[PDB]
Amino acid sequence: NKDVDMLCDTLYQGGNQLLLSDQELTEQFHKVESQLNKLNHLLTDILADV
Amino acid sequence: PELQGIVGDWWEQPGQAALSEELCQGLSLPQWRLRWVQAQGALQKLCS
Repeated sequence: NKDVDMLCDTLYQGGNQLLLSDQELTEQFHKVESQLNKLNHLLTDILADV
Repeated sequence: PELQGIVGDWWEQPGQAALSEELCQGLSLPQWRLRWVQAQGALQKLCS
């Protein structure tokens, strides 16, 4: 029962939804993607101006 | 923003803002450009 308990606690990590991916690594991927999208928007604006 | 400045530089200032009337005393480059605008406007009016 203890084995089941900390296995569930380790896999859930405080979220009701399962967390297969590393959560802070996942939001790191998300912020990298968002900042890359902002840089791409600036770059495409510069491409349109050029 | 550095690339935006580089984009602006070529578009409107290719060494144009680096001149005066004392350097090259005869006539300065804005005066040459104004004379060109007047003459080319006269030519465009005559052509049309």
